[PDB]
Amino acid sequence: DYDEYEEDGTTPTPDPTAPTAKPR
Amino acid sequence: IVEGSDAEIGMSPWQVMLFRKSPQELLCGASLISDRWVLTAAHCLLYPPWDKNFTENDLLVRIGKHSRTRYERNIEKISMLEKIYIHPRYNWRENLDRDIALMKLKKPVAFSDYIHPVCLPDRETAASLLQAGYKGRVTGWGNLKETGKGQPSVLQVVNLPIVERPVCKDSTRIRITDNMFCAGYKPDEGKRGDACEGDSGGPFVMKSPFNNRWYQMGIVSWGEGCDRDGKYGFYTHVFRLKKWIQKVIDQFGE
Amino acid sequence: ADCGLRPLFEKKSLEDKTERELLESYIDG
Ligand SMILES: *[C@@H]1O[C@H](CO)[C@@H](O)[C@H](O)[C@H]1NC(C)=O
Ligand code: NA
Repeated sequence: DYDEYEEDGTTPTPDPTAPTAKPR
Repeated sequence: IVEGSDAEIGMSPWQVMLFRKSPQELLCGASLISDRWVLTAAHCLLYPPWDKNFTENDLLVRIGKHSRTRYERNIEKISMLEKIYIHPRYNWRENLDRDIALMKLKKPVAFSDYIHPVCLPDRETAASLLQAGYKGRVTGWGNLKETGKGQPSVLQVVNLPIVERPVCKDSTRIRITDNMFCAGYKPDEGKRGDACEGDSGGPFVMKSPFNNRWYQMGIVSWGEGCDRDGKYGFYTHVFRLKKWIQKVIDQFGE
Repeated sequence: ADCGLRPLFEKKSLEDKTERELLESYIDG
C-alpha cells in the first residue's frame, strides 16, 4: 500500500499510440 | 468546481492558492500541511508540454482566503517560497503518475481561525476510509463548467464518492496507476459534481469518524472534461506517496 | 497533532452544512 520505485530508475517511455492525460 | 456550493467561512482553513509572481496569475490550488509546508500537484510546477517549469523564485502562495475579489484584511496571509520539491518519478509525459510536489514557505505562517493545517493519512485512516462509495470533499477556485461567469468569487466545495478501481479503469483509455484514484457520481446515481480546470493541486479530504479530524487523501490531478456522464475526476493518492512526503519534510524541514 | 480540527467548527463543536453527508457515506456508501 506504499508506492515503491527504484532510486536509479526512470519513468517509462510512453507508447506513442497511448492517449495522454491532460492536467487540470 | 462544477455543481458545488459556496464554502462557509473557515470551512477549509488548509486551503492555499498558488500564484505566479509575474505576471500575477492564480495557477493552482494547494493545501497547508504544517506551519511551513504546502502540498500541491507536480504539474502545477513542472509541465513541459505547456512550457511550464516554475522554481520557487517564480511563485507565491496566499493562505486563509475565502473570496478572491477582495483583500481579506487580518485574515489572509501571503508567503514566498524557500524551495520546491517535485516527486522524482513524476510522469508528465503520459498519465501524470505521482503528480505531487511540496513547497517550503520562506517563513512559517501563524495559525488562526482561518489558517490551520490538514492531517496527512496514517495507515489506519487510509485502510479504513479509502473505500468505494465513501465520500470525500474537494475545494477550489477553478472553473464552474468545462466550457458570463466561469470563475467563482468565493471558494467552492463539493462532496463526491470514491469509485471502484474497475469502473475508474473502464471510464478512460488512459493507462492509470495505483498512485491515483477516481471519484464522482456514476451516471445512474442522479447526483453530479466534479473538480475542473484551475482546481488542480487542491485537496480531496475526508473527515475521520474515529477522531473527528480532516485528512487529505487526494490531490486534484486530471480528468477528461468536467462533470461528464461516465467520466470521473482523478486524484493523486496521497497515502501511497507518503514515504516520499515524509522523506522531504524530515530531510529538508530546516 | 492539532491537525484537521477546524477552529470555527470542530473546536467550537459546530458542524458545517454538509459534513454529515460524508459521515453517512460510511454507513450507506
Ligand atoms: C527547470 O528549470 C530549472 C531552473 O529554472 C532547471 O534547473 C531544470 O533543469 C529545468 N527542468 C526542466 C525539465 O525543464
Ligand atoms: Na462524471
